[PDB]
Amino acid sequence: IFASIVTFSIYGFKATFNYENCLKKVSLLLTNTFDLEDGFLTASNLEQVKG
Amino acid sequence: NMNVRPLLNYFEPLFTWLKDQNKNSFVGWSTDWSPYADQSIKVRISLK
Repeated sequence: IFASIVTFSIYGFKATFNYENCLKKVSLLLTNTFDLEDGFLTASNLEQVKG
Repeated sequence: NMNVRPLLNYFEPLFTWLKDQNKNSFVGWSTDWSPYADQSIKVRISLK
């Protein structure tokens, strides 16, 4: 159980990092395409801006 | 009111001549070409 705790902590960290990179790539692509102000397009308002 | 039909009636023969002469052409224009676009460089800055 202790080993599973230790391993899955780092596994969750890696998954979170990959998810953040996934968000960042899409955000950058949209910003470059539509010439939106940098930093204005955040993760929280992604769906509203998409619509 | 002011009418534009008289002018069209006056220039109708010239309109027909142009239409005959414009078969191998592209009527209209595109609002993106410029005499400096071929030698320009685009910059992109992201401060944040």
